[PDB]
Amino acid sequence: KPSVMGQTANASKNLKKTEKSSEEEIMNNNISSAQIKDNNQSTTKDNNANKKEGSEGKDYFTAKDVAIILHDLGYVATKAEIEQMIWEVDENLDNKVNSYEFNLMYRRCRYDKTGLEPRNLYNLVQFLMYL
Repeated sequence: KPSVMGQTANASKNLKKTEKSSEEEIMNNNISSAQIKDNNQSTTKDNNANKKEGSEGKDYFTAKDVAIILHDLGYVATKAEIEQMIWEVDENLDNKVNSYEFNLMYRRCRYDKTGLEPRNLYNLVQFLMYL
């Protein structure tokens, strides 16, 4: 169920955000929230993220690796759109994806109030942790 799952999470979010709107229809901040967000045994996520994405292993992650992972997943690698998947969460330096940036994104998207932040890149992290 490789593509249909990225479609599930998508459609669930599409309904979730409609209900989030319904809620209002009826009736150092970054780090201070990061530290408290989920601190589960993320050695699974770290070892898995390096095992599936981190090839060279120097705190650096590009679009070529995500493109080849997408193609290996039997997915139709859109030639240039994967750049947006790399970019949507890049906040310090455009074309800089650090392991610390994985921590920040993973964590802000894992434990938060609403979500909606990208809803579209860490779905792949959810997939790799899923299988």
